[PDB]
Amino acid sequence: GEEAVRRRFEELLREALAFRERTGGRRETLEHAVRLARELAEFAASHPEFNRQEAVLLAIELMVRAMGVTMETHRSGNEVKVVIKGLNIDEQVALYRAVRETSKIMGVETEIEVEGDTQTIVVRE
Amino acid sequence: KEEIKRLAEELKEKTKNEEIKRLAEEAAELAERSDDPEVLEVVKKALEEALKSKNEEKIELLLLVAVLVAEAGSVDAVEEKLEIALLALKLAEESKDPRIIRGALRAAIAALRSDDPLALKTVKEALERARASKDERLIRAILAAAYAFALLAVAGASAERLKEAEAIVKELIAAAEKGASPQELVLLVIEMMVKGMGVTMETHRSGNEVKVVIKGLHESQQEVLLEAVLFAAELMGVRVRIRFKGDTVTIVVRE
Repeated sequence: GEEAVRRRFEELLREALAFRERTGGRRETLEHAVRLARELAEFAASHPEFNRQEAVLLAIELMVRAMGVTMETHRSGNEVKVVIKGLNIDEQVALYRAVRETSKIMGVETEIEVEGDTQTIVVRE
Repeated sequence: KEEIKRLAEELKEKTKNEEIKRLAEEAAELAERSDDPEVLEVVKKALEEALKSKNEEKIELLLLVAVLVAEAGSVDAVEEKLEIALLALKLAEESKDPRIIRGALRAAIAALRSDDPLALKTVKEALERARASKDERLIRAILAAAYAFALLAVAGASAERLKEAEAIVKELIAAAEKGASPQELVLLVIEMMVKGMGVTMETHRSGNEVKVVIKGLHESQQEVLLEAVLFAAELMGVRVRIRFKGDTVTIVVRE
């Protein structure tokens, strides 16, 4: 049940890294990245067995690896807070676009703080 | 001539952007149904320039022109919209500031994608004042207002609410020409977005910074508020801290 979601994450991850080599356009790799985060959330939603929270984290990691930024995951209690550094203005709005959409497909609430190159996302469920 | 078809494919086999690939096919697929010399020449020039550009903003705006002229069949039927695009392209070549070049082209794309004449008029006159003034500090302020106002229009905002947004665009430019600080201009961009969405805001002045609390903003509205403020704050060099909690956006403008 979970092996299906991880296998799909691995296929979208290698597609994200494939488009990362091209860099053909700046916003294009960003719109391609958020679509990949969308396909993962719509896939994990088709397996209700899979953790809805962990799905959002995977889609976030998908975006981080697509844009070539850095990520730190803090797990305390039931909520998970990811800190992403190295974002430009375009990557900031795109990461927010992916988190807001995958949080919905999976039915998860998120708290997002954008400040400079850093976006801090709290995933709770 | 049908050299359009050749110039279109050449971009289509060269592109890495899927939408650019679509517009090039669409522009060539609307031009061969026309015998107007202007249309065949405008699309030819547009596809030629975009074939010789490495800036995705230029390529998209050039292709958006060629599609806009090929569908109408008459250049006179989109001659207004044609002017706004030819002004941003000119301004893009005139400036050396990458934020100005990106701001002029993105505002023209957003204004053309939006179907509102008030946005078209606003962006047009905003580009004319930018090209007239040789002051980069003023040009950035004008573009921060225009590109933001365009994002409201492309978001499908009501014409009754774009009216109240334009009054703040006029106020922002007037304040910028009187040497308003970048923080004051960023606060006015936020004021424009709020009034362009039928929402209220609360301001707090805990020191030399401003805290703005926006309540009742829909998820589709919070994305475009984030995009306009982040772009205006990068144009002005202002540090903003934006927090998304439930239905409340908290922006901290710092100087």
